[PDB]
Amino acid sequence: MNFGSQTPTIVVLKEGTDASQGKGQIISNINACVAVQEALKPTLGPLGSD
Amino acid sequence: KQLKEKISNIGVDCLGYGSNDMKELFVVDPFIGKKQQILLATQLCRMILKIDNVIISGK
Repeated sequence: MNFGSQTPTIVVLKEGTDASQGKGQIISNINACVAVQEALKPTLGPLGSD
Repeated sequence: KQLKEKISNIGVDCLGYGSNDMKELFVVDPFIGKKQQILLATQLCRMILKIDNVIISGK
């Protein structure tokens, strides 16, 4: 009845598509913005650096 | 010497003459040329000092 020896299961998303649940991703997104924020932290002020 | 006397045309004699007074040595420079040495230097170094983050993308 079957076409061959075995039949591997289908991944729902495409192979290599990154996905994650829970509170870890939104913390990573916030930490990503804070990482960009730290570059512009000492630039603020009339006594900042280029 | 320059603190004592007010005459301000005495400098470094490089050719080895016996007198350092430049009235006799025939040397003259422009004011716009000597001014730009200080202006372009002091205005650049403000930019050099402000740099904090230095990112260099390797070719």
